[PDB]
Amino acid sequence: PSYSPTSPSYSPTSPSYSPTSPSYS
Amino acid sequence: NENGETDDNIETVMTQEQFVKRRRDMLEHINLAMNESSLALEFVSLLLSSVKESTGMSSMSPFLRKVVKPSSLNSDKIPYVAPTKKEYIELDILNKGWKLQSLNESKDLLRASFNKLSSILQNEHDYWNKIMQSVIFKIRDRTSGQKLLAIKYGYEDS
Amino acid sequence: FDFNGVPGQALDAVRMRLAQLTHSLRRIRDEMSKAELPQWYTLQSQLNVTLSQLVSVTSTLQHFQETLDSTVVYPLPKFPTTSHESLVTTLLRKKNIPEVDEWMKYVRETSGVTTALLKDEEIEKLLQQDREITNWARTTFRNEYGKHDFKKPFNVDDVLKFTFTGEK
Amino acid sequence: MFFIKDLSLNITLHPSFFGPRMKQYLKTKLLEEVEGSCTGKFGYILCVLDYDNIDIQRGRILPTDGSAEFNVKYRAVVFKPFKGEVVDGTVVSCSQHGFEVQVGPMKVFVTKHLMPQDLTFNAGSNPPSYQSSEDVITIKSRIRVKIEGCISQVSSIHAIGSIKEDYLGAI
Amino acid sequence: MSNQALYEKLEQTRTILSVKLAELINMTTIADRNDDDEGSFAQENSELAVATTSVMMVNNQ
Amino acid sequence: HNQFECKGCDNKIDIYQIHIPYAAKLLFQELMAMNITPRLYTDRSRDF
Amino acid sequence: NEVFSRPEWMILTCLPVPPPPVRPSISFNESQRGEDDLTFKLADILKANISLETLE
Amino acid sequence: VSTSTFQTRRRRLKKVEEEENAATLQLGQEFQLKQINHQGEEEELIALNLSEARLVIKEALVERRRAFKRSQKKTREKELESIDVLLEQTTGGNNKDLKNTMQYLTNFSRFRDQETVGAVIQLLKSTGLHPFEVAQLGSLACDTADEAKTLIPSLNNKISDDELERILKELSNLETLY
Amino acid sequence: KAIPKDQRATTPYMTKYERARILGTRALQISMNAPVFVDLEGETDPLRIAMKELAEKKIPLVIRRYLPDGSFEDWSVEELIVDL
Repeated sequence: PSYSPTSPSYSPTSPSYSPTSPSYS
Repeated sequence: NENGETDDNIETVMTQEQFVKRRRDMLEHINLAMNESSLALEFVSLLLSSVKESTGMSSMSPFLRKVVKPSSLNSDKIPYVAPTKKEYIELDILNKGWKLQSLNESKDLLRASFNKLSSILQNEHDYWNKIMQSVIFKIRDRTSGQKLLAIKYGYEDS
Repeated sequence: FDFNGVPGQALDAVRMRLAQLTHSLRRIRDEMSKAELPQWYTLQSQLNVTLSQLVSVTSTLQHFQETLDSTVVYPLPKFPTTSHESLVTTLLRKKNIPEVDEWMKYVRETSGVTTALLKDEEIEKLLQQDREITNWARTTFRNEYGKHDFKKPFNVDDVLKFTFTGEK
Repeated sequence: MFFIKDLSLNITLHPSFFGPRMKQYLKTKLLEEVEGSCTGKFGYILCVLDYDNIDIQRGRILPTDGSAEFNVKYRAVVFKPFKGEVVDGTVVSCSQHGFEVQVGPMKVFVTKHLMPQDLTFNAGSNPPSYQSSEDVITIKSRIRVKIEGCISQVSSIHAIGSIKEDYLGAI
Repeated sequence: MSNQALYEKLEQTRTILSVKLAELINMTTIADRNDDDEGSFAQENSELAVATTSVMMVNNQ
Repeated sequence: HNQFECKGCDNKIDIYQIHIPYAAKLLFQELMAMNITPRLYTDRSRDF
Repeated sequence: NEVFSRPEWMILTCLPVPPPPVRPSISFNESQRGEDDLTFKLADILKANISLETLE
Repeated sequence: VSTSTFQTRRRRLKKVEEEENAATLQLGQEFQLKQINHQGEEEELIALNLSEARLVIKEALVERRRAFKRSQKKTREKELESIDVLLEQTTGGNNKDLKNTMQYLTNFSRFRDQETVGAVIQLLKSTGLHPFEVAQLGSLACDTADEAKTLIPSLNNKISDDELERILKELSNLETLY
Repeated sequence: KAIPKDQRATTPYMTKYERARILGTRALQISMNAPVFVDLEGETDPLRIAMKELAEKKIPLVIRRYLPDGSFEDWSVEELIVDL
């Protein structure tokens, strides 16, 4: 009962959270 | 003085591009934090485990379509110890003095432009002095009859 | 009985304050878009001032179970439905810092420290404590401010009676 | 307790009011009559809800007279106290007989005898108070009362109540 | 009347008194004041949120 | 004092007022004295 | 009818006594007073009653 | 002329039984569990905990002030002054009952914010408990499951001591820090 | 139960009794200082005022015409033909 429904926004296009360095064998 | 302080408190401005771009900045830079507080609402679905948890979960429409209660943890009270006891943690508390210092540097800067902002208000102190130097008809216009615009002055015929 | 009671003791408590900071931001975000008119500089400070307050309670709610939660450290296993559409899982379970971490460095490097170790560092701590003690001096000066305290001429009817009858 | 109740009141409007501000006067007269009102059947009719959607319906004609009669169907917040209801309230008056407690719209009175034996009347105080070994009950004190019974009295409902039983008394 | 108008001013003054003090005192806490003494009741633990106290202090105070 | 009561019914609430010729008030009191009940109701229950 | 007219109610056990409006009295001159025939008839009922009560 | 309800029952000649009103959950005919709204639909009794009530009235008087100005075109101690001002605007003023009610409500409400009253309302209406109890549980601050079961005697076997004591904990946690 | 306007079957004409009662009622109301819905072209008698209001069909009254079963048809004085 805080407000009513819960505000969507879900996002994978954001800045980024993952890096990358163990690509090499 | 009060009127002029109220003017600065009216957001008021006549800026083209200047005023325009700035407010767009507010939109995007505020929106970012709004959107990231929504990751905060996604930790809500992360509970699962309870009906009141589902309630919190439906917070995402994608939760509405990602049924699972999904996640689980174990015990690293040891890792809590490491967070607290690390030489790194002692050091990190230095990041506390460091950000706080630069915040105090900001604070100093803000504080000084404030007295100079009170100085443009001394132009007004002078205006009031000018008015002190040199009819008490009380009127209201712009209709409405209540609030709107209300002021006072004299006139001629009598 | 199959699977487990994993974690999330005060998780509900985080969610609540996670929401209120979401709820106060979200509403400001909705208005932020009607840049056609800004709500009254009173109104925005009422919403953006308790909207910042919301994050203080949400800031603290994090520390209160702060031993408990970094210790809990749950990484997700789920329905393989989570595995399709992928990323959402990378996204939704990920901790980082944004472009943010960078002015965190600007700030860290803004301090007077960095690689000189323990003995000289312990000393800086005692020195900062001395600054807080010189701040007590504020207590002394506050005492000086020394500002604390606490918060018919007659009968109308009878006059007339007289005028009419000479009753006095 | 404290209910939201759907109710309807018949109003008899004189022809002179058969102008466009008719609904406006009806909605007004409704509020004059119903709001504040205290009945036995419904208790205190405190506040009429949803002003903007008060259903006026079509007003019938009372034949020999000119006037139209409408059954104004509305919805409001009511307070109907009951025996057995445990309520919190502020002391208002206090005498050698007991003390009255204000519970929203109504006053609930506590008899010297409907309190524990330890609590005794102290006349020698400003204002007069009830004194226990530990407690002091006076004009401003907050008390939790158990309603023993109600009397539907005109434009009000009054009640007798105890603070003798467990978990009752001062707060 | 005049009284009610003044009351507000007095309250504002009290508010002005109580916040350069919070800027000073919170400065201590913002600078981080981790205590070897167990009795001391100010906290700055978690990363973001304990230096966030510094960002909030700025805007608030 | 605006008190109403019909003891025996214990009804201090469901009471109405009516305008009838006193001779009928009489007739009704008379029929009562003679053990007959001429119960007067302000609503209907039969239809038709 | 089980509510308004049970046959047990036909016989009289208790007697409703009508109020003065139904049987007015008049007080003329301290040695003249007029009572209604019903007030007479009632008094006989009563007297006859009080009598039979004492007998039983 | 006085107010009537949706309860149409035909009391033909047969006066009484008017069986006593107690918290054996035997409230009036009027305060029965199966009510009927103006749209004929059978709807359950609406009981308010004084806070849920405070908000309702405030909301209604707020919305009324709107229409009253529209038709005219052509910190608790702080809430008390704010409310006493709204009453001067919308209410008949002769209605002193609403004034005391609003003051009592402002001084005795356990939950300040609407959000707060939203969770209270959820947590409770899931127990299956009858609207009266559900209100008294929201409006009476209890610690022991015995405090609750003594004051709200109707509860007696309706809830586990532990289940009620679990609720009483998450109720205390919601109380707005006045 | 109330018969819909589209299903009304009583006379489209006003009965002698209806007209006598409307005139009686308006005159009574007019006499009890009710608002008059017509220009009184010097008129002072409330019945002559009533007659005038009915003459211009500016009487805001409705006839609830009861049928022996209990149902009814509502008719406006504006809509009733006054051939009397």
